[PDB]
Formats: sequence, structure tokens, C-alpha cells
Amino acid sequence: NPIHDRTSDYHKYLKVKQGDSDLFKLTVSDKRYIWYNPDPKERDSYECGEIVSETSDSFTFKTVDGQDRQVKKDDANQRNPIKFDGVEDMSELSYLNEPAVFHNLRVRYNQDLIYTYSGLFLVAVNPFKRIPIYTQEMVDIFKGRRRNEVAPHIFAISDVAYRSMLDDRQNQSLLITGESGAGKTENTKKVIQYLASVAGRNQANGSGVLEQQILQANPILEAFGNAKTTRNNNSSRFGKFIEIQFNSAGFISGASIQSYLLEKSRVVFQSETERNYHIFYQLLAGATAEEKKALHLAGPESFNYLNQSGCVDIKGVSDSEEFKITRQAMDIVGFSQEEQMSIFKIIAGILHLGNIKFEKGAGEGAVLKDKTALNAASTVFGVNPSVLEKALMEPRILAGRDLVAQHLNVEKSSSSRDALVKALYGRLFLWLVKKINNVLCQERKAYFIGVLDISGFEIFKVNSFEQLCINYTNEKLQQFFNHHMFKLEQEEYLKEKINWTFIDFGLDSQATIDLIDGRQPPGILALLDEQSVFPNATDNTLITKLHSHFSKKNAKYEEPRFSKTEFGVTHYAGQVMYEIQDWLEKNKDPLQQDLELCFKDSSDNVVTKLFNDPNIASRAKKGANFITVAAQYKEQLASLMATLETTNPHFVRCIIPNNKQLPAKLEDKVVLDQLRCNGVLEGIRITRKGFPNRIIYADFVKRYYLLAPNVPRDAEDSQKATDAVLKHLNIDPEQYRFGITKIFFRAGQLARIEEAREQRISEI
Amino acid sequence: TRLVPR
Amino acid sequence: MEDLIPLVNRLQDAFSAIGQNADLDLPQIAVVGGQSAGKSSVLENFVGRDFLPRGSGIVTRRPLVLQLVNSTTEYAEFLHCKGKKFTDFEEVRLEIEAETDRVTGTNKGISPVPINLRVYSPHVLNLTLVDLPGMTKVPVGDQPPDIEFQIRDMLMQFVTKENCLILAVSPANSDLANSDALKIAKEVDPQGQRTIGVITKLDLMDEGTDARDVLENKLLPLRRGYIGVVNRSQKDIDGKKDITAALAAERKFFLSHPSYRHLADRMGTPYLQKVLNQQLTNHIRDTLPGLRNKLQSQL
Repeated sequence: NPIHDRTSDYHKYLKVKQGDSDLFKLTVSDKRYIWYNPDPKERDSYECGEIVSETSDSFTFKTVDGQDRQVKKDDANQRNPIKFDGVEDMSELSYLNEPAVFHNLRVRYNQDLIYTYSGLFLVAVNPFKRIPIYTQEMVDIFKGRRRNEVAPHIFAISDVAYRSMLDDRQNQSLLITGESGAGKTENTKKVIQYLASVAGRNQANGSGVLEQQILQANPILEAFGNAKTTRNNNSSRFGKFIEIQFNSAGFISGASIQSYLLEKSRVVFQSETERNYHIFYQLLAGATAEEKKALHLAGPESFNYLNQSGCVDIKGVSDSEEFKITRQAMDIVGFSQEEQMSIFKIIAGILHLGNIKFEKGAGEGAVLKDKTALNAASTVFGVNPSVLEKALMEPRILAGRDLVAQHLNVEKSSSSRDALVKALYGRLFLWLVKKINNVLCQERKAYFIGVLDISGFEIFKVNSFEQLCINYTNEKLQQFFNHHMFKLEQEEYLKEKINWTFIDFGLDSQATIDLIDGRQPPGILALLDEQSVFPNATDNTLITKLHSHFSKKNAKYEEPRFSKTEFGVTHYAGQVMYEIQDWLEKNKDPLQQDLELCFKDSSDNVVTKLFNDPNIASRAKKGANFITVAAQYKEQLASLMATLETTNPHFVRCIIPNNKQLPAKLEDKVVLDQLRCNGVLEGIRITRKGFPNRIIYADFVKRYYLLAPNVPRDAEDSQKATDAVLKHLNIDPEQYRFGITKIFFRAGQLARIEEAREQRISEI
Repeated sequence: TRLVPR
Repeated sequence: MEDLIPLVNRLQDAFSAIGQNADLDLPQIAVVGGQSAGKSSVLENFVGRDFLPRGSGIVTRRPLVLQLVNSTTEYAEFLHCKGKKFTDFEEVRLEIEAETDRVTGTNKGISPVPINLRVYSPHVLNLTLVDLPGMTKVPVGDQPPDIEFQIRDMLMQFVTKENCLILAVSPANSDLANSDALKIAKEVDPQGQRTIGVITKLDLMDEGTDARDVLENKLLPLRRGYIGVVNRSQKDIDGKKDITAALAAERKFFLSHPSYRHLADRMGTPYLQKVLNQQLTNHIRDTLPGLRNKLQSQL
């Protein structure tokens, strides 16, 4: 039984070295330490100092050098007794503060234990090297085991989700976070491989190519949906939910992908040093001479949509080699060579559209002097250039019953062209997903286990509308986690008959969510929509209105002291300041019907599907004319949340250890920022308000019997013995609660009992 | 433990 | 080294309030005997004063860690009576009775909580012994019915430990093969390597019989041997215990018995004290080296 055999790879790579005699009697004294910040500006960089003095409301310790400081006991981050080093769940720590959480992750990472639970979360730190814990032999160990029967592992989360799906006949979701480099793509692959292995029905037919197809969808979706931003070279700018589907007997039957919230604005504008979506650079770098000739291609410097940010390449990334991978993936998921060329023609056409330069003609009317870009776009799109030219500068509308051409000026023509580009790109993205699903989903499912990953909580020096949307999505998903943790905690306290009550943790997020999307009183999105109706509004009247409705009236909002154009929102991950510039423009999403009429007549098979398929195209309207971008956003998010609320969720948090791609180098500043952005610290905050440590009575007595007079180590009535120890030590009863089978302790109290044990043993 | 000379 | 027993005396004091832990194993001597063996008389003759509770049946209802320390002066102290010096041994007996009743609900049951009594006296050698409840069948007392098992279970907690030397006390005027002390010592120490035998009441044996074969270590062999004693109680003018006369009477007994004269120098209370002091000291010397590290791991 490898789970008990200290010589197995299960023990070598998934358990703490302790074994039995090793980590258990390695001395210990009576000295206590504290975690502190050597430089107050870097709040996530710590060192360990020795406590020296001790007073009423403060401690006194010597910095790692010898200098001295003091800290209000109310703010001190004490270090846990050595017995707590390496625990498999952060909830087992007694001092539950940020540096202590990092320390435990580090004790484990330094022994190559990359998986650690933190309450409901499975935290997975990229080791930046291969560890042999994904073999068939490891799969067999996890098969059918409960989370508390085995060490932390992505296979444990996967198995529990699979058994719950079968036992409860309920779909499951696995919400996984992590920026590129965190190991999220690899962990998601392990989930899929694990499910294919335990739910495989491979005898006779083999396992086919479904797994391979699901994995190959990645390079395609990343090429069109990921981009370099100032904080990550490969940032996902969309959300995706990959359903691994099963038949009624529990065997894998197929998969499906659904995308959400793609950032279409990036196609037409990118901030300094960022890039447009990777596919544009891949195509220009890897197309063959003949493909460049037929698509009228040139270098990225030659296109307005790729030459404004100052950055066209990524250090260490070959866009040409990445294009090769993208095409190979397209072959595997079934795109014909002709469909692939049509996809590239549309990407080329978007670039040519971006190069059209509208000029003021004789009067205000826009005109096109040089028809080069127009003609190149028309050729690759398979449309009539005269029709496209008129649809761009003289789109017709109905004035009463009369068809009238609105002759646009330069600004409106440029804007319409951009709107056409964003529509083409978004529809193309939906068509790619639909085409991939043509091969992934060929049987009606009975159930599914879906993996969700979306853009992570984002903070830049200057944050705009796109960032508020991304962060609002993250806020809603964190409330979803909080609510589920609440339901699970309610059941644990009730099962133990613990005398402590609490309300739905999801309510802690309501103030921020209401600030953003409330309707009554109206939140930010509602006031942005209100300000998008009349021409009297400006970005300045918009922020004045936000300050008027929320400054000093909503605790989660801040009118900054020294900026007239930013407003602050306190999210679970901290405060984010948002710049209002251009929000009114960004909320408008109209597309001229004459442009759709133009493209509906394309001679290209894929272009016609983007404009004739009522699903990919159109949507509806609003009994009016068009839904704002904020209303579209809110609706896609609501659709995603409704899907999640039908499932039983599981949460995985993948972490980058450092930003140098170096193994064995866990950095606190880098790790703590991610734990803050991914909700782990929010889970810890909640955990600290209750009773995190829960100890079976007999185990408490076995360890602490010596701290009280005449209490047998193996006392027959473990509850009375536990009470005798607590009463003799004069523990404040508010710091613990007796349960039917375990004693519950508030943060810090068990560490103090452990410290008393260490002291008593050294005395003896 | 300190009661026992090492 | 005159320092080993005192060192373990401190450890016993420190563990006196630490409840049972099967892994904690200090080098010490546990006194085991059937209720009829006269084990109280053996201890009172070491001290030279009557100081143990008197009553029918059980005399020790809580383990008594009795630390004897040779001294020029004579007085006693209980660990639970900080700073008090007892000089009247009748008060010592009364305090053992009071402290015992204080803990035991029923006035006849037992408790594992020890009473830690140290006696300084010119009549004793440096020696420590843990007296335990004597064994008996018929619960004849007043609660509980399973008393025999409760006593045996408490005795086993002590003597199943490897560092516990067993002082097995048996009366000569009985069937020594059926000795409760020697039988329980054989259950836990089959090779008879950590059991010291004491044969009491030698002067009470039937006319024409003697315990020579057991005293010579031939009939029921024990590596650490057997020592015979007799309680020939002498009272002084006031009617109180006269140890010098009692020890002289015991000496006269062994010198004049034709079956024991040749062993007299290895019989009697003074010799028994000498033997226990020597064997306990050597045992501590043996076990001390690995002690500190072991304790850390067992606490």
C-alpha cells in the first residue's frame, strides 16, 4: 500500500519527509518568532524575527540583523510552532496570517510538494520542472478516495468531482485560476487525463482522439483570444467553459467549449508596449510567400492595427513557430485547408480594413482617395469594393418610409469601420468555437464536469472600462466561492453542534457588486447607461455623477483626493482606481445594417456564415436600436453565473512561483499578490472570523494531557480530559467551542497551547 | 527534559 | 554515585502530576505483594517508625512514592504539602489517610494519583520505592466488586514497564509457589531478571519447616536473589516502635536458626536496604545514559 509505504513515490513526492521518527522529535525549545516586513513599502516581503520583550498591546523583536522594532499585538504576524510546518490544508495553521500562509506553502514547495489545500481551494504552485506524480500508478492510488483519505493533488479534486457527479446526478464545475506560467493549462490537462482514465470505456474502441482534440483547441483559442499586456506575455482576454461530458452510465461521451466576454476593443487599439491578439503576428510571420501574395500581407509595421503600441514581438516567442502549431491544431480539430485559408483571409481583411484612411472630401463628407486598402480588404473578404465603400461612408437608414443615405464624416466613418472589424472578429471567434465543437460534441450528454477559466483580476497603472468589467466578473465569481464555502461551513458547524452562528459569506461581496451593477439604487454600470442616452453628457459629467451617487455614501467607493478623473472601487482583492476617459464612447456598440448587407453577399464560405447564421450574427435588439456594451457584458456574465449555479463547484488556484521561470525559488512578493487576486486570501479572511482548527478530542488529549494535573494520555473520556486541560490552562472559553467529536479553536489559540507544550517538555 | 543531565 | 537516586527523585517529583502514559519509563522499584505479605512492616522497619495507614485489607490506596534519604536529622515532607516538615510520624500516617480520602470518592477504592513522601532519617539508606495496593481476592471492603481487577490493572501499569524493578514480597508461612507477588512478577518478567524477592514472616513458619531452599535461590530462582526478614516488634516505655531492639531481635533470629545461620549476613532489614540501594543505583546508572533523549520522544 504505497499510501503507507514510506519508500514509495507517493510518499517521496506527495508527503512531508517526516515519515515517522524524522520530523517529530527534532528538539524544539521555547523561543517564539514573528514575520515582519524589513521594508514597510514592500508589504509582501518578509523576514523572520525573534520575539524578545512582550507587553500589554505590543511585542518587541529584533530584525534579522539586530535592529529593534515593536508591533501592536493587534498587527503582529506570529510564526506557527514547528508542528504546523507542512500541513496539507492552510486551515490547520493556528496563526493564520499572510506570511504564515506563505511559509507553509514554502515548507511544502521546498520539498517539491506543489499541492496544498486552503479550505475549499486546492492551491497548485508551478514547480517549473517535471515531477513524476501523474503516472498510471498515481491515478490508481487516487481512484475513489475522499479528499481526506489522500494527500493534496489535482487528481483528488478530479475524483471527488466525478464521484459527486455520479452519486448526486448533478453537473460539476471546476473553477481554475492562474496567469500564463502558473501551470493552469497543465493542471487542466491533468484533470482531463484523469477523467478520461477513470471514466474511460476504451476496451474494443480504444480512447480515440477526443482528448487530443480538446487539448488542440488551446493553441487555436489562445491565438485568437490571448495577447501580450504590460503584465503578462500571454494573457487570456476571454472566458471559456470546457464541459467534459458523460453518458448516463458515467462514461466520457464528448466535450464542448463555450466562450464568453472576449475583449474586442483590443483588435483596433492597444496601449503602449502591448500587442493585438497573437494570431495577427503569427499570420504575418508564418504565412508562406504564396499566402502573403494572395492575402496582400506585409510586416506588422505596415498595419495601423499592429503598429501603434511600439511592440510587435515577444522576447523568446517565435510567432512563426507559433503559427505552425496553430495550423497543426486546426488540422487536428478538423478545419479543412479551405476553411483555414478563409479564416486567414478574414484576419488579413481586418488588417486591411484598419489601413483604410478616410479623408474630408469637398465638404464634411468622408472620401477615399487611395483605394488600395479597401481593394485588398474586399478581395480577401470576397465582397464588392464599391458596395463596401458605400456601406462604410454612406450607410442607408429609414427616414420614415424613405431610404436615405447618411453621408458620414471622417470620424464616424472611422468609427463604423472599427465597429465592423470588432463584429467580424467576435463572430469569427464564435464560429471557431462552434466548428471545434462540431468534432468535440457528437453525442447528447447526460452530465458534465466543466472547467472554467477567465481573465484574472487585473490591476494596471491606469485601469479602464475593460478592467472594471474583468474585475467585476472576478468579484461575482468570488462571491460564488464565498457562498459555497458558507454552505459547506454551515453543514460542518451543524454536524458538530457547535455553538456559533454566522450568515452567508457571499453577502460580504454584495456592497461591491451592487456598487457596480446595482439597479436600485443604480450602480456604476446603470449610471454609465443613463449617461449614454443624451448628448449633454461627457466623461466629466459622468464621473461627477458617480461621485455624487457614491462618494461618502457607499463604503466600497472612493472619490480620490487628487485626481479629477479616477474613482476607486474596493474589490475583494483590494482597491482599484479606474480612469473615466472614453467610457461613453466605449459603451456604444452600433453596427450599420448596410455593412451586414455587404458581407452577407460575400463569395467566401466562412464570411457568409458570420453574416447569415442568425446565431453567430444579430442576437436581437431591445425594442429600441441597440444594447450598450455594459448591458451586453452584464448579460453574458449573468448567463455564465446561471450555468454555474446549476452545478456543484470545485476550486483550483495555480500559482507562478517567481517571474524568472526558475525552479526552487518561491518568492513571497510574487506569490502573495496572486493569492490576493485569486481569492485565497479572501477565503483566509473569512476562515479567521470563525474556528479554523478542529481537533478530534482523543488526539488533543494524546498531545496535551501533560499540560494539566493527572490527565492520562489515553484517558477513556476524551471530552472530559480535554475540558480538564483547557480549564487548568485558564483558556478564555470564547476562544474555543466543544463539538460532538472535535474541539474547535479560534485562530492563535492552538498555537498557544502548542507553545505551552514545547515549554513544558523543555522544562522536564 | 532539562532535569536530566545530557 | 550518591547522586543517581536523588536525580531520579527529582524526575519522580516532576512526573507526579503527569497522568498515565504507557511510554514514560523511569528507573524505579515497585513494591508488589499480596495483602497478607506484610509489606507495610518491611517499609516501616526501614524507617523505624510506624507511619503507614492501618486497617483491614488495603493499606495503600494510591501509589506511595517513598523517597528515603539518609540524614543526620529525622523528618518527613509530602510534595503536596509544600514546605511543611513532619517530625511526628503519627501525623505522617494521618496525612496519608487524609490526602487519600480527599481523592478517593468511596473510602475504600483506589486511585492512580501518587502521594510523594520523602523521609530523612538516620535509620535509612538512600533508597526510593513506589508502594502499590496489595493484592486480594474477596472484595471484602465497601466498593467496588471488581476491586481485585482494579488493583491488578494498576499494578500492571507499573510493572509491565521495562525500567521498573519489582520488589516481590511474600510471607514464608504460605505456599510460596502460590505467591501473588511472585506470580505477577513472572507474568511480566518471565526470565526473573528484574524481580527482587523478599520473604517475610520467617519466624512464623510451621515447626520443622524452613525456607532455606528459596532463600538460597534454588527453588524459585531469580537473578537478583531473595532476602528474608522478620518483624519482631518491640515497643519502648511509651508503647511506641523501638527499631534498634526490633533489628537486634531479627539479627538474633537469623544467627540462631539452624537453617539460616550460614546466611545471616545476607538476611535482615539492614542488608535488604543495602541491597536495594545498590541495585537501584546500578540500575539508574544503566538507564540514565539514554534517558533524556528517550523522554523527549515519549512525552
